[PDB]
Amino acid sequence: GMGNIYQITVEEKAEHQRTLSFEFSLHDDLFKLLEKVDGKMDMTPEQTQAFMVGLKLFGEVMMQQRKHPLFKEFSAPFRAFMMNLKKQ
Amino acid sequence: MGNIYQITVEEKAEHQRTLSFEFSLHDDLFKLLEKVDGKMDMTPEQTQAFMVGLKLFGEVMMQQRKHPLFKEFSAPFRAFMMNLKKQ
Repeated sequence: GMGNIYQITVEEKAEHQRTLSFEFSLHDDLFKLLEKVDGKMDMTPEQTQAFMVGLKLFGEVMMQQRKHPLFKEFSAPFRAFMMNLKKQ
Repeated sequence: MGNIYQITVEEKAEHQRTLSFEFSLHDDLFKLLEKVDGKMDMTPEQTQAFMVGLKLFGEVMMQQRKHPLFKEFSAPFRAFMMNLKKQ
């Protein structure tokens, strides 16, 4: 769908307390998707949230880099995985 | 006992909703980003989104290894992880 722009920040809790921050666009409304799958995945809310954030982040990059040989061969099993998740 | 991180996602437009949570990885996420930096044919934002997304998703999969949603995806996902290390 429509591109939605997010800022993603990751900070180390311990040791050096290093941080990274980057802007990223997803073609789904992530917060609406999180409400929708909430309690549908047969996992805890923490797991559901991390899994969905992680999947949309790496899945979007593969959509942008479709022709990359890192991803051409994985596009089939990944799509099958996505289709099974959407049946939930 | 692994590295703890806090991830925040903030909508830039709309109601500017935010979410924040913690996760733990065995590997050093920042050292990992440094290694794959500009050595994937991707932009910096893609590399970061890719590595962060992949490690987050992989962590939940390792916690939920026998889960029906993940069981069949494990062989393909392991081959993918292995092939990434060769890149």
